[PDB]
Amino acid sequence: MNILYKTAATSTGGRDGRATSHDQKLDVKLSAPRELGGAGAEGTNPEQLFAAGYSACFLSAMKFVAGQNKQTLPADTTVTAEVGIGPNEEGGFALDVELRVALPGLDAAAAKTLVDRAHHVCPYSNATRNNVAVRLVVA
Amino acid sequence: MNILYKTAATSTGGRDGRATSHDQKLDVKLSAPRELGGAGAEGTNPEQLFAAGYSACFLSAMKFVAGQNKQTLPADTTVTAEVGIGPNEEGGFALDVELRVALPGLDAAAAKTLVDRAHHVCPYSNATRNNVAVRLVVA
Repeated sequence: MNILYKTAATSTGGRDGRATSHDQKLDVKLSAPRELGGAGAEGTNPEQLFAAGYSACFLSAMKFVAGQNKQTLPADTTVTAEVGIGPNEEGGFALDVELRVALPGLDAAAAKTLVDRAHHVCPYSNATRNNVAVRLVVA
Repeated sequence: MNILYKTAATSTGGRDGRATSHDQKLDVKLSAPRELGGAGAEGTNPEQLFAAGYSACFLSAMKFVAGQNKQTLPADTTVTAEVGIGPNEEGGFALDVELRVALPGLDAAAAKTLVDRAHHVCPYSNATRNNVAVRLVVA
């Protein structure tokens, strides 16, 4: 294919994990705290990292979507991904993430449908709703 | 559900994007490839963010797996997530991500099956491969 934009990232096994956009765009380390059986550090939690990233990504995704939908979204809009981890009857762990969408000037009744469609057309969103346990909660 | 541990990460659509793990675990501003259709900022690309976070998360997962499989994995290991984006035949944006699994003391031939089965039993979503075009490249 014709790759317009490409970037390589390198992620090392630091204390629990390390992540660096190798072209010097990103450089940090993450680690699940020893609360439920983690590693032992105060870095960033894994699913928390995906949540934060994805949520932030959702704004950029909608930044584009609005551009093709001929609509304009406020800059003051925010999305808060609240993630929880608990055991499942399968005997393993299970992720439950409530994606809390705050779009200013927007009604909840309308937000239900706007978030739904936005979370339907954008990548990740499909996989994270129909496949994964993300509870879409509109502000 | 019966959550054991729950965290929260908020993300505004600031300039191009913003992401802040509300527990003060993370606080940065990011940016989609404005080169193609973003908003304009000098931050981290969503594609890379997920890729790197996933790579690091995979190392954390493998760490825990080793912990329940009573085995130990070399701390010298690294995973390089190389993400690219280009216009697909469909007329949209397609992500091609070469996920490079560099595990020391391990062959390519063996790594092939190990990474295969590993990504099988614990990916992140079925759509993380079936929806997202990933090249599993073992190092």
